[PDB]
Amino acid sequence: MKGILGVKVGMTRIFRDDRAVPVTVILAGPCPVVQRRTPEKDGYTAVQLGFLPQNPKRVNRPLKGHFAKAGVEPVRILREIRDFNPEGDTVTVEIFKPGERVDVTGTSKGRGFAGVMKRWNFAGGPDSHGAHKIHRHPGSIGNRKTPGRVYKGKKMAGHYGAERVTVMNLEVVDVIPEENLLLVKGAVPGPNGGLVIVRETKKA
Amino acid sequence: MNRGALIKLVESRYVRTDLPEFRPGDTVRVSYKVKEGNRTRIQDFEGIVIRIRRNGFNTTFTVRKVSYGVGVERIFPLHSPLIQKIDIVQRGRARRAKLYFIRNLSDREIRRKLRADRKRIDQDRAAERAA
Amino acid sequence: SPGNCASCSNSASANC
Amino acid sequence: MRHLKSGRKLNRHSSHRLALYRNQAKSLLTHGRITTTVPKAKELRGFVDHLIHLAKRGDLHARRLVLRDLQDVKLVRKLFDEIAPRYRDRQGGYTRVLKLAERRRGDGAPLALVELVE
Amino acid sequence: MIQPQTYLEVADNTGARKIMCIRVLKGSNAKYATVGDVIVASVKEAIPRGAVKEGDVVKAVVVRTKKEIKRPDGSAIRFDDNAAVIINNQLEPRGTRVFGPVARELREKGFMKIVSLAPEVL
Amino acid sequence: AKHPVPKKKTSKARRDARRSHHALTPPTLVPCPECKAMKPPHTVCPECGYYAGRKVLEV
RNA sequence: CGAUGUCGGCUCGUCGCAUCCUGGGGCUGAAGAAGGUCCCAAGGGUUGGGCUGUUCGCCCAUUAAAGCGGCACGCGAGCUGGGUUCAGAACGUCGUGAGACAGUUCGGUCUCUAUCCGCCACGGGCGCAGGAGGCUUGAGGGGGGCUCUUCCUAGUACGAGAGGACCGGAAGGGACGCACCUCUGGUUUCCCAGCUGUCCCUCCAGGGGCAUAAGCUGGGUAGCCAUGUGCGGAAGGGAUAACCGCUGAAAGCAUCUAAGCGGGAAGCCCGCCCCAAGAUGAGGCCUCCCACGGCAGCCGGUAAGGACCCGGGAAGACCACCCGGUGGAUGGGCCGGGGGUGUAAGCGCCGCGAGGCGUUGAGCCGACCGGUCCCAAUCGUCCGAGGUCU
RNA sequence: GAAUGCCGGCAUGAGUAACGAUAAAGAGGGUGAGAAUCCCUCUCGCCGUAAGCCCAAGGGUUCCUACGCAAUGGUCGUCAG
RNA sequence: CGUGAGGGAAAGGUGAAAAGAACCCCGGGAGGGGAGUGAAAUAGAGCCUGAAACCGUGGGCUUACAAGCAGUCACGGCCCC
Ligand SMILES: [Mg+2]
Ligand SMILES: [Mg+2]
Ligand SMILES: [Mg+2]
Ligand SMILES: [Mg+2]
Ligand SMILES: [Mg+2]
Ligand SMILES: [Mg+2]
Ligand SMILES: [Mg+2]
Ligand SMILES: [Mg+2]
Ligand SMILES: [Mg+2]
Ligand SMILES: [Mg+2]
Ligand SMILES: [Mg+2]
Ligand SMILES: [Mg+2]
Ligand SMILES: [Mg+2]
Ligand SMILES: [Mg+2]
Ligand SMILES: [Mg+2]
Ligand SMILES: [Mg+2]
Ligand SMILES: [Mg+2]
Ligand SMILES: [Mg+2]
Ligand SMILES: [Mg+2]
Ligand SMILES: [Mg+2]
Ligand SMILES: [Mg+2]
Ligand SMILES: [Mg+2]
Ligand SMILES: [Mg+2]
Ligand SMILES: [Mg+2]
Ligand SMILES: [Mg+2]
Ligand SMILES: [Mg+2]
Ligand SMILES: [Mg+2]
Ligand SMILES: [Mg+2]
Ligand SMILES: [Mg+2]
Ligand SMILES: [Mg+2]
Ligand SMILES: [Mg+2]
Ligand SMILES: [Mg+2]
Ligand SMILES: [Mg+2]
Ligand SMILES: [Mg+2]
Ligand SMILES: [Mg+2]
Ligand SMILES: [Mg+2]
Ligand SMILES: [Mg+2]
Ligand SMILES: [Mg+2]
Ligand SMILES: [Mg+2]
Ligand SMILES: [Mg+2]
Ligand SMILES: [Mg+2]
Ligand SMILES: [Mg+2]
Ligand SMILES: [Mg+2]
Ligand SMILES: [Mg+2]
Ligand SMILES: [Mg+2]
Ligand SMILES: [Mg+2]
Ligand SMILES: [Mg+2]
Ligand SMILES: [Mg+2]
Ligand SMILES: [Mg+2]
Ligand SMILES: [Mg+2]
Ligand SMILES: [Mg+2]
Ligand SMILES: [Mg+2]
Ligand SMILES: [Mg+2]
Ligand SMILES: [Mg+2]
Ligand SMILES: [Mg+2]
Ligand SMILES: [Mg+2]
Ligand SMILES: [Mg+2]
Ligand SMILES: [Mg+2]
Ligand SMILES: [Mg+2]
Ligand SMILES: [Mg+2]
Ligand SMILES: [Mg+2]
Ligand SMILES: [Mg+2]
Ligand SMILES: [Mg+2]
Ligand SMILES: [Mg+2]
Ligand SMILES: [Mg+2]
Ligand SMILES: [Mg+2]
Ligand SMILES: [Mg+2]
Ligand SMILES: [Mg+2]
Ligand SMILES: [Mg+2]
Ligand SMILES: [Mg+2]
Ligand SMILES: [Mg+2]
Ligand SMILES: [Mg+2]
Ligand SMILES: [Mg+2]
Ligand SMILES: [Mg+2]
Ligand SMILES: [Mg+2]
Ligand SMILES: [Mg+2]
Ligand SMILES: [Mg+2]
Ligand SMILES: [Mg+2]
Ligand SMILES: [Mg+2]
Ligand SMILES: [Mg+2]
Ligand SMILES: [Mg+2]
Ligand SMILES: [Mg+2]
Ligand SMILES: [Mg+2]
Ligand SMILES: [Mg+2]
Ligand SMILES: [Mg+2]
Ligand SMILES: [Mg+2]
Ligand SMILES: [Mg+2]
Ligand SMILES: [Mg+2]
Ligand SMILES: [Mg+2]
Ligand SMILES: [Mg+2]
Ligand SMILES: [Mg+2]
Ligand SMILES: [Mg+2]
Ligand SMILES: [Mg+2]
Ligand SMILES: [Mg+2]
Ligand SMILES: [Mg+2]
Ligand SMILES: [Mg+2]
Ligand SMILES: [Mg+2]
Ligand SMILES: [Mg+2]
Ligand SMILES: [Mg+2]
Ligand SMILES: [Mg+2]
Ligand SMILES: [Mg+2]
Ligand SMILES: [Mg+2]
Ligand SMILES: [Mg+2]
Ligand SMILES: [Mg+2]
Ligand SMILES: [Mg+2]
Ligand SMILES: [Mg+2]
Ligand SMILES: [Mg+2]
Ligand SMILES: [Mg+2]
Ligand SMILES: [Mg+2]
Ligand SMILES: [Mg+2]
Ligand SMILES: [Mg+2]
Ligand SMILES: [Mg+2]
Ligand SMILES: [Mg+2]
Ligand SMILES: [Mg+2]
Ligand SMILES: [Mg+2]
Ligand SMILES: [Mg+2]
Ligand SMILES: [Mg+2]
Ligand SMILES: [Mg+2]
Ligand SMILES: [Mg+2]
Ligand SMILES: [Mg+2]
Ligand SMILES: [Mg+2]
Ligand SMILES: [Mg+2]
Ligand SMILES: [Mg+2]
Ligand SMILES: [Mg+2]
Ligand SMILES: [Mg+2]
Ligand SMILES: [Mg+2]
Ligand SMILES: [Mg+2]
Ligand SMILES: [Mg+2]
Ligand SMILES: [Mg+2]
Ligand SMILES: [Mg+2]
Ligand SMILES: [Mg+2]
Ligand SMILES: [Mg+2]
Ligand SMILES: [Mg+2]
Ligand SMILES: [Mg+2]
Ligand SMILES: [Mg+2]
Ligand SMILES: [Mg+2]
Ligand SMILES: [Mg+2]
Ligand SMILES: [Mg+2]
Ligand SMILES: [Mg+2]
Ligand SMILES: [Mg+2]
Ligand SMILES: [Mg+2]
Ligand SMILES: [Mg+2]
Ligand SMILES: [Mg+2]
Ligand SMILES: [Mg+2]
Ligand SMILES: [Mg+2]
Ligand SMILES: [Mg+2]
Ligand SMILES: [Mg+2]
Ligand SMILES: [Mg+2]
Ligand SMILES: [Mg+2]
Ligand SMILES: [Mg+2]
Ligand SMILES: [Mg+2]
Ligand SMILES: [Mg+2]
Ligand SMILES: [Mg+2]
Ligand SMILES: [Mg+2]
Ligand SMILES: [Mg+2]
Ligand SMILES: [Mg+2]
Ligand SMILES: [Mg+2]
Ligand SMILES: [Mg+2]
Ligand SMILES: [Mg+2]
Ligand SMILES: [Mg+2]
Ligand SMILES: [Mg+2]
Ligand SMILES: [Mg+2]
Ligand SMILES: [Mg+2]
Ligand SMILES: [Mg+2]
Ligand SMILES: [Mg+2]
Ligand SMILES: [Mg+2]
Ligand SMILES: [Mg+2]
Ligand SMILES: [Mg+2]
Ligand SMILES: [Mg+2]
Ligand SMILES: [Mg+2]
Ligand SMILES: [Mg+2]
Ligand SMILES: [Mg+2]
Ligand SMILES: [Mg+2]
Ligand SMILES: [Mg+2]
Ligand SMILES: [Mg+2]
Ligand SMILES: [Mg+2]
Ligand SMILES: [Mg+2]
Ligand SMILES: [Mg+2]
Ligand SMILES: [Mg+2]
Ligand SMILES: [Mg+2]
Ligand SMILES: [Mg+2]
Ligand SMILES: [Mg+2]
Ligand SMILES: [Mg+2]
Ligand SMILES: [Mg+2]
Ligand SMILES: [Mg+2]
Ligand SMILES: [Mg+2]
Ligand SMILES: [Mg+2]
Ligand SMILES: [Mg+2]
Ligand SMILES: [Mg+2]
Ligand SMILES: [Mg+2]
Ligand SMILES: [Mg+2]
Ligand SMILES: [Mg+2]
Ligand SMILES: [Mg+2]
Ligand SMILES: [Mg+2]
Ligand SMILES: [Mg+2]
Ligand SMILES: [Mg+2]
Ligand SMILES: [Mg+2]
Ligand SMILES: [Mg+2]
Ligand SMILES: [Mg+2]
Ligand SMILES: [Mg+2]
Ligand SMILES: [Mg+2]
Ligand SMILES: [Mg+2]
Ligand SMILES: [Mg+2]
Ligand SMILES: [Mg+2]
Ligand SMILES: [Mg+2]
Ligand SMILES: [Mg+2]
Ligand SMILES: [Mg+2]
Ligand SMILES: [Mg+2]
Ligand SMILES: [Mg+2]
Ligand SMILES: [Mg+2]
Ligand SMILES: [Mg+2]
Ligand SMILES: [Mg+2]
Ligand SMILES: [Mg+2]
Ligand SMILES: [Mg+2]
Ligand SMILES: [Mg+2]
Ligand SMILES: [Mg+2]
Ligand SMILES: [Mg+2]
Ligand SMILES: [Mg+2]
Ligand SMILES: [Mg+2]
Ligand SMILES: [Mg+2]
Ligand SMILES: [Mg+2]
Ligand SMILES: [Mg+2]
Ligand SMILES: [Mg+2]
Ligand SMILES: [Mg+2]
Ligand SMILES: [Mg+2]
Ligand SMILES: [Mg+2]
Ligand SMILES: [Mg+2]
Ligand SMILES: [Mg+2]
Ligand SMILES: [Mg+2]
Ligand SMILES: [Mg+2]
Ligand SMILES: [Mg+2]
Ligand SMILES: [Mg+2]
Ligand SMILES: [Mg+2]
Ligand SMILES: [Mg+2]
Ligand SMILES: [Mg+2]
Ligand SMILES: [Mg+2]
Ligand SMILES: [Mg+2]
Ligand SMILES: [Mg+2]
Ligand SMILES: [Mg+2]
Ligand SMILES: [Mg+2]
Ligand SMILES: [Mg+2]
Ligand SMILES: [Mg+2]
Ligand SMILES: [Mg+2]
Ligand SMILES: [Mg+2]
Ligand SMILES: [Mg+2]
Ligand SMILES: [Mg+2]
Ligand SMILES: [Mg+2]
Ligand SMILES: [Mg+2]
Ligand SMILES: [Mg+2]
Ligand SMILES: [Mg+2]
Ligand SMILES: [Mg+2]
Ligand SMILES: [Mg+2]
Ligand SMILES: [Mg+2]
Ligand SMILES: [Mg+2]
Ligand SMILES: [Mg+2]
Ligand SMILES: [Mg+2]
Ligand SMILES: [Mg+2]
Ligand SMILES: [Mg+2]
Ligand SMILES: [Mg+2]
Ligand SMILES: [Mg+2]
Ligand SMILES: [Mg+2]
Ligand SMILES: [Mg+2]
Ligand SMILES: [Mg+2]
Ligand SMILES: [Mg+2]
Ligand SMILES: [Mg+2]
Ligand SMILES: [Mg+2]
Ligand SMILES: [Mg+2]
Ligand SMILES: [Mg+2]
Ligand SMILES: [Mg+2]
Ligand SMILES: [Mg+2]
Ligand SMILES: [Mg+2]
Ligand SMILES: [Mg+2]
Ligand SMILES: [Mg+2]
Ligand SMILES: [Mg+2]
Ligand SMILES: [Mg+2]
Ligand SMILES: [Mg+2]
Ligand SMILES: [Mg+2]
Ligand SMILES: [Mg+2]
Ligand SMILES: [Mg+2]
Ligand SMILES: [Mg+2]
Ligand SMILES: [Mg+2]
Ligand SMILES: [Mg+2]
Ligand SMILES: [Mg+2]
Ligand SMILES: [Mg+2]
Ligand SMILES: [Mg+2]
Ligand SMILES: [Mg+2]
Ligand SMILES: [Mg+2]
Ligand SMILES: [Mg+2]
Ligand SMILES: [Mg+2]
Ligand SMILES: [Mg+2]
Ligand SMILES: [Mg+2]
Ligand SMILES: [Mg+2]
Ligand SMILES: [Zn+2]
C-alpha cells in the first residue's frame, strides 16, 4: 500500500496515441519519513510522511523536537500512509510508474451554506403556474402524526464541500521524477494549491 | 513553487511551432489525419475561421464551411498532432475577434463583410521571397 | 380558499 | 460563493460605486488626505494609485485617460504638474491607509485616513 | 442532442421532409439522441407519392446534429441542422440517396450503407 | 404561512440560559509607546497622534 | 363541532412484502429457445408522452421491468387550487311559488416573523488529574448496492426444420452517484469595442452622465457551472435462504439428520467511501515545559504553549478552519507573463464629404501564473504547569 | 383561582421582526458638551405635463426671528411643521 | 371617539410648620455626593403607609453521563443558629 503527499497544481491535456487525455498535475515528493508506527509501539503499521519545507522560525519547540528525533528538516505537513513501510527514509514520485492506478484524496471545494438544490439535486418547485415563493424549496419534510418527526439523516440545506473526498482508480499517465511531477488522468478533489494524498488503488 | 510554470513545463513536450499564423476571418485549409474503417487518411477541411480562443498550449480554433448545402463547423486544437499542415488560402479583414454573425448571412453578405486583407496579403507575398 | 365561503378554517387572512 | 473574486461591492450598484470611487479620487487628490470608513479607504488605494501612475507617464493620452474619471482639468493639472513629480522614482505605493482609534457615534462605523505618501 | 418533440430534417429521398422524434431507442430511458442513435419518429411533412407519407411512424438514424459532438482526438464537429435518415428494422436506409454530409461516427456504429451513399463524411 | 406563535411563556431560567452568550468582551487595548496612554492596537493614537514612531495626525 | 383544513397534482421521502424486473431455486404436459406454476429474496431498480380536475383507466412509443399497498385516502404553519365546496349567472329537471338537484355549465380572497420537540448545518462552555503542540486507533454510525445490448465460445449441444443455448470470456451502453473545469458549452453589473437620443466638459477633436437596479448591441478572463471531463456500483472472503447433496441410524431396507460434513442468492456479515474517543468505557503514539514564590485548597509571577489585535484566504452567514504579520511576499500598488477586446489618441497622407489608409495587433486592460518591500500587517497586551489518594 | 370575567400593573415572545417606496451618495470646512444626520462649499444622483409654479377647498399660526432640546421626530440632532 | 344624534374616561394625601434643601463638588442638562432643615428626608416634591407580580446587586448551598406535573419519603454532604 504505497502512498505519498502532494499538492494539486492544475489541469491540462496531453496527447497520447492520437487521443487527448485530460490530466490533472500533482507535485508529489519528496516526502521524508519522520516516524514509523510499529505493531509493537503503536498497534498498527504506517509511515508518518513530511512534506514541504517550513521556516524553522515558525516551528514551536514540541514540533521541533519531533523533527529532531527523526533527523529531518522542519516541514509544513505531516500525514500518515497506513500499511506502508518504504525501504528508504525518503518517498518520491518514482514509487509510481505510468500505467498504474491510484486513489487521490483531497479537500473538496467549499460551497458554504448550500441550498437543497445544489447540495442534494432536489427538484425545487415550479417557476410559474401559481408557485408561491418555493422555487428552490425542498417541499415536504415528513408525514403527519405518524411518526410526527423527521428522520435522522434527512437531506436538508447546510454546509457542503470543504470535506475529505477520495476519487478512486485514476490512471497514472506519466511521472516526471526530475520535477517531482505526477500526471493523473481525470479530476482530483479541491483547488489548485490544495494538499492531496496519492495512494495505490484498492480496485482490481 | 510556480504552478503556472510547472504546467507550461508539462505542456512543452507537445507545443508546436510549425504551424502558420492566422486570424479570425482568414480562410484556411486544415489537412487533418482521420481514421476510417481500418486505415488513416488525410482529410482537408477548408473554411473561414470564425473563432480563436487562446489558452496557451490549450488554444483552439473553429473553422466554418458549407458542404453540399449544409453548414459545418469544426473545432481544432491548435497544438494537436493530428494536424499535418495548415494552408492559408485567403486573408480576410475582420472587425471583431468572434465571427458567429456570419452564420445568419448569405454568401454575398459574407463577401461584403469579410473583404480581402490586402495588407497581410502583401505581407505574405513579401515573405516567401526568402531566397 | 376558506377564505371565500364554503369552508372556514385554516386558510386565509384577517376579516374578523 | 465568491471564490477568487476581486472587488468590494460596498452596497452600491454599478454606476453608484464607480461614482463613489471617482469622488474619493477627487477629494483625495485635492486635499492630500481624507477620512473615510476602513473598507472604502482600502479600495481607494488602487483606484488613485492607477491615476497617479498615469500622471507619472505624462503624455496626452494619459491625461485624457485620467480625465475620464477625474473630469476637472485644473485638478488634473495639479496631478500632472505638482503631484506626479513627487513620485518619479516610487515603484507604486503612492497612497497609505492608517486606522483611526475611534468610531462614528451614530452608527459605530470604523474610520481610517487615506493620504498620499511623500 | 435530439429528444422527444425535436424536429429533424430527412437527408434522403424517402419522400419525408420533416420528422418529429418520439423516442430515442437507447435503453430504458435515454434523455437524448446523438449521431448514430436510432429514434422513433412521426412524419410531420412529406412530399406527395413518396415511400413514406405524413403520419407514418418510422425509424431513423441521426446523421447530423446542431449540438457539436466531441471526439477522442480533442476535436469536435457541428452541423447547421439536425438531420436523420429513415431506416428499416435491419438498419438499412429505406431510400436510395442521402443528402448533405454525415458524421463519421455513423461508420463506427455500423451504418455502412449511409456512409457510402453520403456525398461527404466529416 | 399560518402565523407560528410561542406555545408556552419562556421561563426565567430558559430565557437567561439563552443569554449565557451575551456578555461583552472588553476592548483590547495596548499602551501607546510614545505617551503611554491605553489605545487599540494598530490605530493612530488619539491622545498624542503618533503611529509607527512618527507624528501622523493633529490631536 | 371555545375547528383534528376536506380530492387530486407537485415536492420530499420512508416502510411492508401478498415480488413487476434483476439474483437463487423445485415441478413442468421443461427437446432447445421462450413460457407456465410454486418456493427464497425488499439490495437496487420500476421511462417519456395523448385524453380527463381526476385517483383509476384507456391509448402511443419504448423497457430488464413499466409491481401492489401503508405512513391522518403520507405530506396546504411545504407549494398548487383543476375538482369538490358559500355568495353571481344559465341549462335540463322538480316545485303554483320562494326556491331545489354527490346533475351539468362559466366565474369566484389559500394568513410576511418557529417558543418547545424533531431535522440539517455551525459554534460557545466544561469535562477527559500536570500543563502543552502534533500524529493517530476505530467502538459505533452513515453512504453505496441498478441494469441492458452486441460479440467470442458456436450457428456448436438440442431440433425434422424453424430456431438456438448452459458454463466460460470480451467490448460497448442507459439511468444514478461523487469530484472536477483541461476540452466542449453557459454565465461573466463595467474586462474591451461598436451604437442612438440628450445634457455637459471645451469650440473642433476627445470625453463624462442618464436612458435598469448594465441605455442598447457584439464579445469575454478567473470563478461558479452542465450540456462537458474523470471515477464509482465491484472484486474478494465469510456465514446463510429456498433448494441440492455426502456419510447415517432409530427402522437389517430406505432417509440431507437424529451424531457429524458439503454445496448454495443482486439478499446477511466483512471488504470500498465518509463521520467518529462527550466511545464520560472520554483510548494510543511522538515531542515540548517542570521540581515558582506566599497562610486534591487559595492568591500571585512565569514555563511549554495559547489567545487578543492586524494582513488576508477557491475557508466562511456570525463563529469556526487555514495561511501570514517586517528575520515578512498576506493583501494593496508596481513590473513581466497569461487572457480579453481587435489596430487608442495624436499626427501624416488620399477624398468636396460621410469616411479610408499608415503609424499599429495598436491602445485599453477584473480576478488568472509570477516577481518586486513601493504601501499597509506599527507597537504590544493578557492568559497560561509546579502535577489528589491505596 | 378560573366566568375567551372587569380595571390596572408587570412579564413572554426578544435584543427578535421592523425603522414605510432600490432617486444615492462622497469629501472638505464650520458650530457645539456631544455631529453619518444641523450650517456652508465642491463633487455625484433624482423629478422636470413634476417630485416645478399659481388658484380653490379643507387646515388654523403650522409663517418670520431670537433663545432652547425633556417629550414629539420610527436612529441621531446643535435641527425642525 | 363620532358627520351627527350620541358616546365618554383617567387623575386625591410632603410636613406640626416650607423650615421646599443657601453654598461647595461631578455633570451640557437630567441626576447625584456633601452641607443644611426636620422628631423623622428610603417624609425631597416621580413626596403618608408602600403588599404582589416583575427586574437587579451581593452572599449560602447546589448543578455540565442527565429523563422531568418538578413534589414527596429516607439517608448522606456542606452552610447557619
Ligand atoms: Mg485554471
Ligand atoms: Mg505518454
Ligand atoms: Mg500547508
Ligand atoms: Mg485538497
Ligand atoms: Mg488532506
Ligand atoms: Mg477547500
Ligand atoms: Mg465543484
Ligand atoms: Mg434549494
Ligand atoms: Mg443542481
Ligand atoms: Mg455543487
Ligand atoms: Mg451535489
Ligand atoms: Mg452531497
Ligand atoms: Mg422539476
Ligand atoms: Mg419535473
Ligand atoms: Mg426547475
Ligand atoms: Mg421565478
Ligand atoms: Mg396564490
Ligand atoms: Mg410561501
Ligand atoms: Mg416567484
Ligand atoms: Mg417546501
Ligand atoms: Mg397535523
Ligand atoms: Mg395533512
Ligand atoms: Mg412519534
Ligand atoms: Mg466546512
Ligand atoms: Mg464524498
Ligand atoms: Mg476502468
Ligand atoms: Mg518540480
Ligand atoms: Mg493555470
Ligand atoms: Mg463562404
Ligand atoms: Mg468594408
Ligand atoms: Mg488591411
Ligand atoms: Mg377567517
Ligand atoms: Mg451560493
Ligand atoms: Mg450570489
Ligand atoms: Mg485575489
Ligand atoms: Mg468594480
Ligand atoms: Mg444592501
Ligand atoms: Mg442598500
Ligand atoms: Mg446606501
Ligand atoms: Mg445594510
Ligand atoms: Mg445606470
Ligand atoms: Mg484639509
Ligand atoms: Mg469624513
Ligand atoms: Mg463613508
Ligand atoms: Mg500635451
Ligand atoms: Mg480606464
Ligand atoms: Mg493602521
Ligand atoms: Mg477599532
Ligand atoms: Mg452621531
Ligand atoms: Mg444613530
Ligand atoms: Mg438537405
Ligand atoms: Mg431532399
Ligand atoms: Mg408520400
Ligand atoms: Mg397531415
Ligand atoms: Mg477527451
Ligand atoms: Mg433513407
Ligand atoms: Mg463516400
Ligand atoms: Mg405560504
Ligand atoms: Mg403568502
Ligand atoms: Mg407570522
Ligand atoms: Mg397554548
Ligand atoms: Mg413560564
Ligand atoms: Mg428562576
Ligand atoms: Mg435571573
Ligand atoms: Mg432559552
Ligand atoms: Mg443573570
Ligand atoms: Mg440571542
Ligand atoms: Mg461582560
Ligand atoms: Mg368537528
Ligand atoms: Mg381556542
Ligand atoms: Mg382547542
Ligand atoms: Mg382554533
Ligand atoms: Mg388548531
Ligand atoms: Mg415471500
Ligand atoms: Mg418474510
Ligand atoms: Mg400466489
Ligand atoms: Mg426473479
Ligand atoms: Mg430465474
Ligand atoms: Mg421456474
Ligand atoms: Mg404427460
Ligand atoms: Mg417445446
Ligand atoms: Mg429452457
Ligand atoms: Mg427489492
Ligand atoms: Mg427495506
Ligand atoms: Mg420496492
Ligand atoms: Mg406512464
Ligand atoms: Mg396537446
Ligand atoms: Mg396529462
Ligand atoms: Mg389520468
Ligand atoms: Mg384517492
Ligand atoms: Mg376513469
Ligand atoms: Mg373505456
Ligand atoms: Mg425478461
Ligand atoms: Mg415484458
Ligand atoms: Mg400507495
Ligand atoms: Mg393505516
Ligand atoms: Mg410509497
Ligand atoms: Mg380510507
Ligand atoms: Mg374516503
Ligand atoms: Mg390526505
Ligand atoms: Mg403517494
Ligand atoms: Mg394553503
Ligand atoms: Mg392539498
Ligand atoms: Mg393533503
Ligand atoms: Mg400540515
Ligand atoms: Mg397547519
Ligand atoms: Mg400543522
Ligand atoms: Mg379556487
Ligand atoms: Mg382559480
Ligand atoms: Mg375552483
Ligand atoms: Mg366534473
Ligand atoms: Mg326548464
Ligand atoms: Mg305543491
Ligand atoms: Mg306537480
Ligand atoms: Mg313549472
Ligand atoms: Mg349540492
Ligand atoms: Mg349546483
Ligand atoms: Mg356534489
Ligand atoms: Mg338531477
Ligand atoms: Mg350523475
Ligand atoms: Mg358543474
Ligand atoms: Mg349547462
Ligand atoms: Mg375572469
Ligand atoms: Mg366552478
Ligand atoms: Mg405575505
Ligand atoms: Mg426555535
Ligand atoms: Mg415540546
Ligand atoms: Mg470551543
Ligand atoms: Mg465543543
Ligand atoms: Mg492524562
Ligand atoms: Mg499529560
Ligand atoms: Mg503526564
Ligand atoms: Mg494539540
Ligand atoms: Mg494546526
Ligand atoms: Mg482513524
Ligand atoms: Mg465500524
Ligand atoms: Mg452513541
Ligand atoms: Mg455498514
Ligand atoms: Mg445503508
Ligand atoms: Mg448489490
Ligand atoms: Mg456461430
Ligand atoms: Mg461447444
Ligand atoms: Mg445437427
Ligand atoms: Mg438461424
Ligand atoms: Mg455467459
Ligand atoms: Mg439510489
Ligand atoms: Mg453532485
Ligand atoms: Mg469545480
Ligand atoms: Mg479555465
Ligand atoms: Mg469553460
Ligand atoms: Mg468557452
Ligand atoms: Mg470601465
Ligand atoms: Mg450620442
Ligand atoms: Mg453621450
Ligand atoms: Mg464633438
Ligand atoms: Mg445629469
Ligand atoms: Mg435624469
Ligand atoms: Mg436610474
Ligand atoms: Mg427596458
Ligand atoms: Mg455606460
Ligand atoms: Mg455583454
Ligand atoms: Mg458568450
Ligand atoms: Mg470566464
Ligand atoms: Mg471558467
Ligand atoms: Mg465548479
Ligand atoms: Mg451531464
Ligand atoms: Mg459457503
Ligand atoms: Mg438420493
Ligand atoms: Mg443416503
Ligand atoms: Mg445434525
Ligand atoms: Mg454447509
Ligand atoms: Mg454438492
Ligand atoms: Mg453487482
Ligand atoms: Mg437476508
Ligand atoms: Mg478521520
Ligand atoms: Mg479523548
Ligand atoms: Mg480522532
Ligand atoms: Mg473537544
Ligand atoms: Mg454507552
Ligand atoms: Mg463518569
Ligand atoms: Mg469516567
Ligand atoms: Mg478514565
Ligand atoms: Mg486522548
Ligand atoms: Mg489503541
Ligand atoms: Mg510568551
Ligand atoms: Mg474574512
Ligand atoms: Mg470567520
Ligand atoms: Mg467574517
Ligand atoms: Mg498565527
Ligand atoms: Mg508582532
Ligand atoms: Mg507570531
Ligand atoms: Mg505581497
Ligand atoms: Mg503582488
Ligand atoms: Mg482585500
Ligand atoms: Mg499577452
Ligand atoms: Mg493576447
Ligand atoms: Mg487604422
Ligand atoms: Mg490611430
Ligand atoms: Mg484618428
Ligand atoms: Mg483635404
Ligand atoms: Mg475601417
Ligand atoms: Mg492585446
Ligand atoms: Mg492599466
Ligand atoms: Mg498585462
Ligand atoms: Mg489591477
Ligand atoms: Mg501563466
Ligand atoms: Mg497564487
Ligand atoms: Mg526580497
Ligand atoms: Mg504597546
Ligand atoms: Mg373555583
Ligand atoms: Mg388559550
Ligand atoms: Mg365574562
Ligand atoms: Mg379585563
Ligand atoms: Mg383591561
Ligand atoms: Mg383590556
Ligand atoms: Mg389595562
Ligand atoms: Mg394606576
Ligand atoms: Mg390585562
Ligand atoms: Mg407595562
Ligand atoms: Mg419573566
Ligand atoms: Mg417584554
Ligand atoms: Mg408586553
Ligand atoms: Mg426583551
Ligand atoms: Mg442579534
Ligand atoms: Mg425568534
Ligand atoms: Mg433573524
Ligand atoms: Mg414586523
Ligand atoms: Mg433586520
Ligand atoms: Mg417596510
Ligand atoms: Mg424612510
Ligand atoms: Mg417607484
Ligand atoms: Mg428606505
Ligand atoms: Mg425596484
Ligand atoms: Mg426615475
Ligand atoms: Mg468625495
Ligand atoms: Mg458624508
Ligand atoms: Mg455630507
Ligand atoms: Mg461632515
Ligand atoms: Mg468636521
Ligand atoms: Mg484641519
Ligand atoms: Mg448629527
Ligand atoms: Mg450629536
Ligand atoms: Mg439622509
Ligand atoms: Mg446644510
Ligand atoms: Mg471635490
Ligand atoms: Mg419638458
Ligand atoms: Mg409654494
Ligand atoms: Mg381659507
Ligand atoms: Mg388637522
Ligand atoms: Mg436657532
Ligand atoms: Mg427632543
Ligand atoms: Mg434628543
Ligand atoms: Mg442632549
Ligand atoms: Mg427645556
Ligand atoms: Mg409638548
Ligand atoms: Mg421621539
Ligand atoms: Mg430621538
Ligand atoms: Mg415615523
Ligand atoms: Mg449647541
Ligand atoms: Mg418653517
Ligand atoms: Mg375627530
Ligand atoms: Mg365609527
Ligand atoms: Mg371632532
Ligand atoms: Mg355610542
Ligand atoms: Mg374619575
Ligand atoms: Mg398617590
Ligand atoms: Mg399634609
Ligand atoms: Mg406631628
Ligand atoms: Mg457649586
Ligand atoms: Mg464642569
Ligand atoms: Mg459646573
Ligand atoms: Mg448644548
Ligand atoms: Mg442639581
Ligand atoms: Mg453623585
Ligand atoms: Mg442634592
Ligand atoms: Mg438634625
Ligand atoms: Mg419621638
Ligand atoms: Mg439623602
Ligand atoms: Mg420608611
Ligand atoms: Mg415616611
Ligand atoms: Mg411611586
Ligand atoms: Mg400623617
Ligand atoms: Mg412613599
Ligand atoms: Mg417606591
Ligand atoms: Mg419595596
Ligand atoms: Mg445572585
Ligand atoms: Mg453569587
Ligand atoms: Mg453512560
Ligand atoms: Mg457529574
Ligand atoms: Mg407537588
Ligand atoms: Mg426524588
Ligand atoms: Mg433509606
Ligand atoms: Zn500616544
